[PDB]
Amino acid sequence: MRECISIHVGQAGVQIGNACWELYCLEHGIQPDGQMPSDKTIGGGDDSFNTFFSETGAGKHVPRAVFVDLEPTVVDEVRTGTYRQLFHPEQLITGKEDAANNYARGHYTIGKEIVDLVLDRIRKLADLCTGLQGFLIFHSFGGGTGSGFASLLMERLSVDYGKKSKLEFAIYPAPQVSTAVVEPYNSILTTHTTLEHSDCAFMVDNEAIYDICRRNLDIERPTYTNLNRLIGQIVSSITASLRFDGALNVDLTEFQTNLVPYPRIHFPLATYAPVISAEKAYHEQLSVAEITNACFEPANQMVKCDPRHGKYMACCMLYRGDVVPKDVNAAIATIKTKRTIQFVDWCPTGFKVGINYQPPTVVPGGDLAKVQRAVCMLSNTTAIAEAWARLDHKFDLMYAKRAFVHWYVGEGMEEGEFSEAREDLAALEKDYEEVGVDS
Amino acid sequence: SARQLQREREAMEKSEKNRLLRARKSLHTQKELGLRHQKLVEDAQRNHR
Amino acid sequence: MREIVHLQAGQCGNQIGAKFWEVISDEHGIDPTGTYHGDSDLQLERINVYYNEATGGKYVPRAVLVDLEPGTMDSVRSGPFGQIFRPDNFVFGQSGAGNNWAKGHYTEGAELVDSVLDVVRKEAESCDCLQGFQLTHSLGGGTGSGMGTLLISKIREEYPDRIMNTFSVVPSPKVSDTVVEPYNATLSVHQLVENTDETYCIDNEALYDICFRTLKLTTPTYGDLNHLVSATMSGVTTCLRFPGQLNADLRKLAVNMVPFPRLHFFMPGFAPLTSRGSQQYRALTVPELTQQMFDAKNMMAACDPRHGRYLTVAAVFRGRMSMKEVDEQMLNVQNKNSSYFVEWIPNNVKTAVCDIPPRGLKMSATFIGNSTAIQELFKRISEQFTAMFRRKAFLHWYTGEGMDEMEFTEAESNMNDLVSEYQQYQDATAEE
Amino acid sequence: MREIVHLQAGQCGNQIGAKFWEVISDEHGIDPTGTYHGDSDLQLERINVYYNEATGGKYVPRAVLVDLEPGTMDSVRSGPFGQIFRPDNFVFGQSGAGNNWAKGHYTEGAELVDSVLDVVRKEAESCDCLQGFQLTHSLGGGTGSGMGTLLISKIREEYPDRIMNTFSVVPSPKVSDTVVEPYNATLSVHQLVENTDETYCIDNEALYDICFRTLKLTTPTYGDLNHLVSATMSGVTTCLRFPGQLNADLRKLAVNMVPFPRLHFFMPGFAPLTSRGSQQYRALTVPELTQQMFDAKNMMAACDPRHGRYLTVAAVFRGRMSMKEVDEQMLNVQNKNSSYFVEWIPNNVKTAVCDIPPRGLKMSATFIGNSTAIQELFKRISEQFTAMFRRKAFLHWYTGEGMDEMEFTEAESNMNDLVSEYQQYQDATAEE
Repeated sequence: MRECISIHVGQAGVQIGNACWELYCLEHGIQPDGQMPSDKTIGGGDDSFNTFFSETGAGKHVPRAVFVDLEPTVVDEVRTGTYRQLFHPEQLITGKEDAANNYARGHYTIGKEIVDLVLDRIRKLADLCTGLQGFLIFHSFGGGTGSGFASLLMERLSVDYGKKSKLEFAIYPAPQVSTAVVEPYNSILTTHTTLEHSDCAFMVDNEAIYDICRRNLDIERPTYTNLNRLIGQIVSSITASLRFDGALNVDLTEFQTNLVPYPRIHFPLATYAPVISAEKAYHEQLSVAEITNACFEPANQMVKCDPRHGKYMACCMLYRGDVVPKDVNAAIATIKTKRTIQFVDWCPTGFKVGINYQPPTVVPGGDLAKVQRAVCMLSNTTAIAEAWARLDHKFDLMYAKRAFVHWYVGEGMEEGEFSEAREDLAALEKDYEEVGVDS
Repeated sequence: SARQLQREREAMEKSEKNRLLRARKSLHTQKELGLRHQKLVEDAQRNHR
Repeated sequence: MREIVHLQAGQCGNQIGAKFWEVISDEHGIDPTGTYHGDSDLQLERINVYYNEATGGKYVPRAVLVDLEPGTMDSVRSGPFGQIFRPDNFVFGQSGAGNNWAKGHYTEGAELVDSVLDVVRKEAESCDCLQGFQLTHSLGGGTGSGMGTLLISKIREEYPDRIMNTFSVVPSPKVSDTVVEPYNATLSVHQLVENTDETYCIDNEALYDICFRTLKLTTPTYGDLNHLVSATMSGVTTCLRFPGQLNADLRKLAVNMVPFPRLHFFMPGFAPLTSRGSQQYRALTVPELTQQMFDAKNMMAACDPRHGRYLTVAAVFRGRMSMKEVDEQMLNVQNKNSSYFVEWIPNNVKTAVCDIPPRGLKMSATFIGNSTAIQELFKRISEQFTAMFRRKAFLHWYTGEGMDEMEFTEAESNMNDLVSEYQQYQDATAEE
Repeated sequence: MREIVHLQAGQCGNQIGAKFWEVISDEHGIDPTGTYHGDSDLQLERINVYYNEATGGKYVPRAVLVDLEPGTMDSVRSGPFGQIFRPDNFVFGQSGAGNNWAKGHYTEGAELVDSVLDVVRKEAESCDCLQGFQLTHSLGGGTGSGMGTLLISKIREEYPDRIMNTFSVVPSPKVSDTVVEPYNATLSVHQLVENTDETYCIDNEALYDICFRTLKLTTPTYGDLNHLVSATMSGVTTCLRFPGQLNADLRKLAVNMVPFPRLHFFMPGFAPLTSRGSQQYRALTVPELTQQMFDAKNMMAACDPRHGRYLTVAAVFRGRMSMKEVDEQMLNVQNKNSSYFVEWIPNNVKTAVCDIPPRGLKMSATFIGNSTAIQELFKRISEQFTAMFRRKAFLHWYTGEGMDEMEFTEAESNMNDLVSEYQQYQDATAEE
């Protein structure tokens, strides 16, 4: 039935998958051992856990995910954790040499060595499943493991399965802050692969996360744990109608069909709400209209872009928790008449209604409070094209005198791809502005 | 190789010439500065009188 | 698995290597006997990088000491930890180098090199896979400089796919130890720029000045310098020895840190250099570290980085603080100090934090940066070399060995080309 | 957050700064060790203005001591609180100034100035945002006067958007300490009127007269003067240190009390100056404070404010009394004493009451006003400078340093222009 396979490439992908799995186990009452030892006082678990987990003959739950990494240090770090009794060691493939923010080695001399192993793993996982809809590929553009290895694997997955949905989730190199220097070098190569060989791609960054946490959660020393928690909550909200039901169930296909207006424009803008701390959720009356209006605020966007620079074409609306349809109708009536929000002169309306009866849960030790209902937004606008413009500018000003290119030449690749990627990005941007231009 | 290096020191000279051009620009800007101060003093004093 | 083979050359190299081994043994909890007396967690898993598994848990060091004088042996064995190493690795000859590079390379570098090649080959074959080879030596003599370059050439010829990192000691006209030191330096720099992956600059006068004006030591000696360089080496290797959240490795640095192979020199540096009475009155925070890591007072060269432009910068931290502070600090530094780094390349600072703090100190962070400051040293070395080679003084000793004089000519031609390249890349303009 | 960086210059400046630091430490409850032993409420929140947050709650002072003689260090460090400051800030040379402004500024102001700029730049960068810099020095010597002007000029050139307030000691013909004091005063006045925001007048003879005729002390010494100036500084700075109902800051006072940048001099003063036996017989009320605040007996300058007209007056109170009494008092004073202030500008008195009383005294109030009384000091300084410069006595010392005599000519020309401006603004007539 509604079952999907998650793919985790790189340290970021592995930790994001860990956060997602732990969120799923805490929200479904799944114990870290893998059994149901709660024989005295029950606390839930009688639901449809088949979407992600599996039920054995002895009552065991086996995760359905792919934890691959070229560096073994992350695999060792996860292995010594408290959840080592949940997954299987065959699912965490180590490696001798890693990419570590390099596309050349991780795409030719490193990623091409372990192909059959992961292919057999994913084939076995797919055979163990009955109904397959899409995939959850978690990687990063800055990380060499999450860029070269991810590209080469998805290129084979696309040609091996055309009828299945291919999603994408990674991290965007912020124009202001960054972790490494060669991030644009891997990004300019991964964008072409994710554009000409995938169906949908979700693009997020970290500076917006830092801004929203310091503004709402009010923390002075942030950490990656809350960053992963936010992404896990976003993913759970996206795939909410699959594990459970509601008034209007919205499956992966149901929203993916409309979220893609064109084969070239498939980069939605995600926005989660409410992103608040414990104290920010007590003396605050929360309704649907206010949070829906706040979702369009650029400060609450995970991508640093002003929506007023461009306009919207396609919008995907979701909900999770005790939400009343009258509030949704009132919010839609309010936003359709707002002059601040810009939209194309041809599409008068577009959005979805996903009613989820199950309210979001909390985690002991996290920062999220007990909120009666949640909301997530996936819109499509041309105002986000500035990020590609800045990335192209940076690549051009780094490519004039060929900085840190001799390494890639020595590793083995054809230099014309830089020109190919540059011209492909230029054409894609041109298409974006052509679409953004009305009559 | 030494000819490429001498091309690059010629580029050094060209960068110095760019600095000269921007210095001319700065001279024009500081002339416009003397002008705002002169106007904002004299015309305002005429208004005061 | 992934191990690192360590090499030794030169009496100063031998003493600094012994100091580093003692420092790491103390940090990781090793008694002088040879057993294990640690009490940590990560000191057992990746402990095999510098040690070897044997019976009874008695880890053995992995280092080959190459020397031409037997007098260095008995000195380093008599120490509290000189009884823990492998006596077979201490390959010494019978005749001294006499501070001669050519004589040490020719006479003392033919019949003795075979044994060290055999033992290093045996050590490499004893392990499954390796990353690189670390050699610590000095350019002030014929032992470290006369033999290390040949050994590096041999190992790169045999195993090209290995990391060639070293910490040779740069000379100084103010504080000198050899009359023919410029000749040996000129001879060694050719091999360093031709058959070496990367090289770090080490100076004694700068460390002496630092320990005098900041540490304020009573009787500073070579032991303090060895301790400081050992701490620097430990801070460099903690990225692999003690993995954390964002771990790094030597080769990733050498790739991201070296824009051109001809320019592979660096400048190390450690942050918390405080006096004895200032240890109990200090503020453990990020901006103080950024300032002691950005100014030229704590840095360990006898030159001024402010005379040029920063090319590549790496900030390696070892502690548990944050991630946002580092990026905001580097961003505001780049915004304010715009006239100190290459404007063509933005974001010239690399972030690296080690979650595992070192033993004995909570906060630690090192500097691996390549600023435009070695041009002065290069030009003064070239000038003094030309001055001495004009009338050909102190040359008959080299002539009597068998090697000709065209080697000096080609070396000085290479030096002129390299310094011209450095000076034309110093003021890297954006356009015409 | 909003912090104030404090500066030091001159031996008298050093001693008065140390006294002020001791006074504020005792007021806010700081032990000589360095910890916190206070028991108040507002002594923890805004305490970071003059201190810095460190581990264990041990706050450190923020003051850089600048001197040319090492003989001040041992004096100021052996005291009960000389072990709490930062020895790094104590930058000293090897040669004395010899009461020479020219020699100190030229010789002892070139190779030593770099260190103090480095440390003050580090202090500024360590904090997030600042308001101004406070320097306490004296015009009687080459240490305070020779360096204070230079450092103020440097900090204004680097950071123009900062408050430049100082408390330099004006000389006096009756009580003299330097033979060439008129020369140093004339040279310093140029920089004070050219590159300084505001300056306050400090005299020792008037304070001696006050403590003799009102305090009735047995053996008054410099310690009493240091205590009084420390109390005056604390009363001035309590507007920001201890917020109350109507708070003020340095820049608002500097804007509102200075009609013209060429005239930035002030006339400070403290109200409750009573004898030892009169402390237990006193009536604490507004009119008494107003009278002791308005009369020329309690003021600390060696001149008579009654010879001119009041220009700008600020009454800063520190206690819990009222608002109505202040306004009615100033109103009736302006009504009665109509021939003592500029009639062209009514309401020249500024009201300021600090709800937080000081530690040890329940009522305190200071005077910061610019009255027309410095003209006599300026004219007598100009006359003595003219008399000394006529035959050019005590000039070969300055000439041998290198600087010419045109500097004295331009200084006296600016002096004459300033005094002419002061006297033609003293008689501020309404119309023709």
